[PDB]
Amino acid sequence: DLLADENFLMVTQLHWEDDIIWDGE
Amino acid sequence: HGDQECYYQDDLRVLSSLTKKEHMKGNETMLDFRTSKFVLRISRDSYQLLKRHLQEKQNNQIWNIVQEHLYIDIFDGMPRSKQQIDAMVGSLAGEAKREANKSKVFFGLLKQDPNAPPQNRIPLPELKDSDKLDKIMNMKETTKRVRLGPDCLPSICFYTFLNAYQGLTAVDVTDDSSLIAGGFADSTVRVWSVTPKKLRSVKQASDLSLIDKESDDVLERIMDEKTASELKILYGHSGPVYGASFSPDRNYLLSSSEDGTVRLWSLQTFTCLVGYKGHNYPVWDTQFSPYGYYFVSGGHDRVARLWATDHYQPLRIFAGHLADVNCTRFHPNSNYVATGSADRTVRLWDVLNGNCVRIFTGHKGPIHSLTFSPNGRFLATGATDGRVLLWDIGHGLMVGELKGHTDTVCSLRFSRDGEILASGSMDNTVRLWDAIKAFEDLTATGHINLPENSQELLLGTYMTKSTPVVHLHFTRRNLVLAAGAYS
Amino acid sequence: PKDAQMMAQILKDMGITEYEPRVINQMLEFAFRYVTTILDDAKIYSSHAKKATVDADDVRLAIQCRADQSFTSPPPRDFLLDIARQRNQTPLPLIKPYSGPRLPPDRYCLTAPNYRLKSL
Amino acid sequence: TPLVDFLMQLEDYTPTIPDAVTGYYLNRAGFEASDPRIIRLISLAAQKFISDIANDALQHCKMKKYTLTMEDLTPALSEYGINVKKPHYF
Amino acid sequence: NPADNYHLARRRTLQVVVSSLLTEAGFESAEKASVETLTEMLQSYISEIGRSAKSYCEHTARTQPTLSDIVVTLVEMGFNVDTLPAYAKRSQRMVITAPPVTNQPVTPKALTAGQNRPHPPHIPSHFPEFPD
Amino acid sequence: SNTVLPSESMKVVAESMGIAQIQEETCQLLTDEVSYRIKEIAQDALKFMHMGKRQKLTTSDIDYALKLKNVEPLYGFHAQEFIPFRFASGGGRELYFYEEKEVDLSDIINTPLPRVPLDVCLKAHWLSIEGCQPAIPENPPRLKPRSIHELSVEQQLYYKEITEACVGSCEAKRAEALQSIATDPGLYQMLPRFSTFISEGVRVNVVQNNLALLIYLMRMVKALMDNPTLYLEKYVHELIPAVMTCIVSRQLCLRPDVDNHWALRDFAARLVAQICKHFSTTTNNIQSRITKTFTKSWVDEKTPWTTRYGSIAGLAELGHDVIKTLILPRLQQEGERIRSVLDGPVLSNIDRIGADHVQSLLLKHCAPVLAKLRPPPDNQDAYRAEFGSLGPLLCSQVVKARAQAALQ
Repeated sequence: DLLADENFLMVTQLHWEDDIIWDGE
Repeated sequence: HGDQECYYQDDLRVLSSLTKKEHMKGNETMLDFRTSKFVLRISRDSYQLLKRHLQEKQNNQIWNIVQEHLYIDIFDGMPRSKQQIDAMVGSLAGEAKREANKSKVFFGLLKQDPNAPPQNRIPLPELKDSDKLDKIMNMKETTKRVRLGPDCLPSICFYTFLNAYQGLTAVDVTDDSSLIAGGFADSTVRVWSVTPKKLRSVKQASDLSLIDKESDDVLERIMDEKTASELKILYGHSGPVYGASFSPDRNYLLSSSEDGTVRLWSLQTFTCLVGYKGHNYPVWDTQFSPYGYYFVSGGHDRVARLWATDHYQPLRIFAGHLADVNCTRFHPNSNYVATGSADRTVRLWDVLNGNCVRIFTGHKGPIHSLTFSPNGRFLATGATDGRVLLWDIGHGLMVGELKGHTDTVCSLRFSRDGEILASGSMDNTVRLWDAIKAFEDLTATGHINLPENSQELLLGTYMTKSTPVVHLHFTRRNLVLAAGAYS
Repeated sequence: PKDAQMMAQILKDMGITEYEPRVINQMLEFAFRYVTTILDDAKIYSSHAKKATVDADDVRLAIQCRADQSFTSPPPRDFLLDIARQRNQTPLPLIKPYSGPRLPPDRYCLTAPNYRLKSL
Repeated sequence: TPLVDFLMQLEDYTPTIPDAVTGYYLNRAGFEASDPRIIRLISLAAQKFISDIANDALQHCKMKKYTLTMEDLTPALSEYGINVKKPHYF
Repeated sequence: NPADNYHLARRRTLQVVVSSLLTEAGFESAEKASVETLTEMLQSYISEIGRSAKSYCEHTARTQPTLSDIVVTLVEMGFNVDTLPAYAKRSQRMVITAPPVTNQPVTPKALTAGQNRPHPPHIPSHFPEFPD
Repeated sequence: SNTVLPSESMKVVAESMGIAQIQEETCQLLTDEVSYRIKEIAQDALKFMHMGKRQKLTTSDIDYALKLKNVEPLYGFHAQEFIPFRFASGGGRELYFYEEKEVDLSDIINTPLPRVPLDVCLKAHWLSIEGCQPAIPENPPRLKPRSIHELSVEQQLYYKEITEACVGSCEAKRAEALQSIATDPGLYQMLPRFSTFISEGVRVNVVQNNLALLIYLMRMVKALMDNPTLYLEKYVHELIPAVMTCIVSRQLCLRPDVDNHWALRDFAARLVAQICKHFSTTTNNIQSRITKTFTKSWVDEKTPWTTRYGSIAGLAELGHDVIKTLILPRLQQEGERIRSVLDGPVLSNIDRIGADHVQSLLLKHCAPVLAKLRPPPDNQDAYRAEFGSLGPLLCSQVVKARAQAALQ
């Protein structure tokens, strides 16, 4: 459940919208 | 039946079906087991305890069954260990007598060797000057051939059959990598050229005779260029071609099949020449002699016949096995024929007199792979138990045991020098064994107390992609060739 | 089915985990063919002794007859060892220096002019 | 000789069974396609065999329509000496 | 799956022709077990003129069978070859499509690009090249 | 064990033949004998399986085991005269337990002729090169010292060649490189450097909207995904953001010409988006994030129309049910947006091109929703209840789809 290794997959722990700089300063 | 050894499990389930006298009559194998005598090699230190429990009249009936159905062959020595008794048992009529393995065997090569037979012992074929020209270019290959050994491990070139929905049943390669035969379940033999030189069939008798003769370049001229393929299919068997054997002069393909015939295909006309009908039953193997005149074929009728390509009838019938003669291999001097079989015995047969001169027992399954050392002193056998047992021929002491493989070991070959034995099985692995450190040590007791040298003798394992290694071949430049249908 | 589920247990008791797609279907087809030729022969011999209720003697006679007509088995060991020693006594013949392609006589080979029809 | 005069008229006449399928089952038994007209004759012989049974059981289907069944193949092959078997195990 | 499609390849093609022949002056909607019975007698019949006409020609020291080897093969089976002219006179016959080839592109195999390494002198040039 | 056949099956066979009133000892007599024959043949068919090295078993070992015991291998008929069918087999009977027992004669002509497979051919490779097994596809799998990189000098040269080929200077180079990316078994332990090269590239490649650089990187992502050996879901934190900005960013290049080019990159992005999520979807996480973000992007007001078109495409390619639930209550909004662009004389913007592409895509997706779970009727002016965007032309597209269905 919580120790399940999938939870710690970086994709399932990271929001992609924030990752992109998207021409923002 | 529960308190038996684990390597008898396929033997007891044939007995669980035999609940009737008529049922036993059909098998013939249990009919010959009931009339023969189990040999049962025991020591004199243990036989004294056995005979002090059987000569008394308190038991008096199990002693009557022992002295009626069992031979007892006594040796004076140490009682064997359990993992040494396990190495040399497993056959019906098992552990044969030492009086069978004491005949004089000419296990040496022809041309001094005292173990070599004379040239006029077996009437072999003649030699020419073109034949001395062959050995000149053969030793050019021997120069490039490297003393493989345990350091310079050979390169393996796997000629895999790709599509093969026709069930590849047999493979064979010529001494020089040039022609590769393929016996298939759709009753065909298919010859492939592997060198860049197409297979040239000939125009015909009304056509090959006019290309002329005595030119000295006629051998190239007689081959027709109108017929030139990288593949020739041979039709004529009415059943799956179980055996395939080239002749050493690269003509004369041999094939045997389920229909009970052995067929001699020409490789100059690419037609069938002779159909040898001696078995009424599936001929499981055939092989030409290494000198190319005689050939031996073993079938389901529990004999192996010796033919000569000149007679419609055989010359020698090797009729001592109790089950199917699975394998038939010639000695490198072609005076002796080794026939492995399904009753878990390997037997050497002298071509003179047709006598069995050696009986090698110790396999737990039917023997599917046989191979001789190039010295002629040793013999490697493989069976369905995954064991490769290395036998001496002048002694017959089961010198070594290689137990790396898991499934049926279906192909064995030694190197051209003798440095490495290559083993291919249904585990899709090509294992290489050190065939010099296996025979380094090599009686009055019939055994040598063989060690567990399998881990030390392994050099590589070489897992194959879903492909059972049907054939193993060594090029004259010590290069391993292997050919299995990809499943 | 009833008799087809017992056939998958005869194979599993013999350790056959995976065989042919329809092997259960054709071992049942053989088992049906074998019992309708024992019982067919059982009433033939029942009528030989003028009886309707088939007992066991006629059925046993049917069983032996079925083996005799078919199952003749590989030749026995006392027959193979007699034809071996009759054949292995004859010495090996010598060969000729330049005999040519060594073949049997031409009525034992497959080398004939091998004709056909005509495309007219 | 009518049958020699018949086979010489088969350079065309593609039969019901294709020669790629009749020739496949002939190659399976060692018969190789030397002449394609011989393959067509083998195909015609196989066709004749099957068509004969179909017309022999037509009268049996009229007795007991025009729906082929196993109880029509059973008396049709019984004059041929062939005892057909019901499935009975599926 | 071409592995199991080796025998199915022309067995279902045989079934197509069987349907056409069982409708030729024949019935409709056949029993399923009666079709796999009759196409098993058809395969066993082609395989029996294969084994017996090869046996009759090879008894006469030949390798490929003529017409005189099949008109003795069909006599020993009980058929008569003189009914074939009449069967062809019957315009009541059809034609079935040949099975399509599993691989249309023949030999598109171009391996890969990246040649590296040569051959040691115990390996001739006709063996495959050492990989990348 | 001596497991015999059941006797209650042998009495059924006997009474269905004309032999009634058989005793139990008469009926048991048959079972032990019949079971031995099946046991005698299956032990004898085992010889042909071990000697043919078949293993998988081709319907035929019992045909040779029967012929070996001098019994016809024929199944389904027995010839007492033996001459038309000798010991040659007929291949058994293709019968089932769950069969229909009565099919149509026309049905077996409809049965397609299966393809005859390829003939047996000889190809060669290498199990061992001087002791080592190659990884070819024919094979199964206090001053101190300085450290070494975890890549070989060749592996690093391979990475440099593959990345310089995948930036698409030559099609042949790019294609061969893409094939290598999709087939290399040893492409793990180089995969961080490939993921970082992709991710970093798209982010500094959208600073100037370089379409090829992006179309080549998306093809590199697609070639990374279909490789079966490598483990990808430890690296999709660098992959999804790349495909996101290839669909929802401000792309102000050629209004109509580049729309075609960037719409091919849009197609690539929407396809690779679902495949990435398929390789890691457990509960909520990736799928939930995608759905919420797509909905928020759609409900954005005065949104860039390039971003609008890309998000519309991404929402559309999500499968059967997603457009069945997410593309229903917004039909009026889509029509209003198209009307707003139609009003006015300004055509030098990408807003008009964006509007036409969005409307066409939305109308096609509506067509399977109309086809999948509705019946056609009133195709003239009922679509005017949905702002009258596609109307009769939409009806004609639906009719063409119906004609294609009839052809199928």
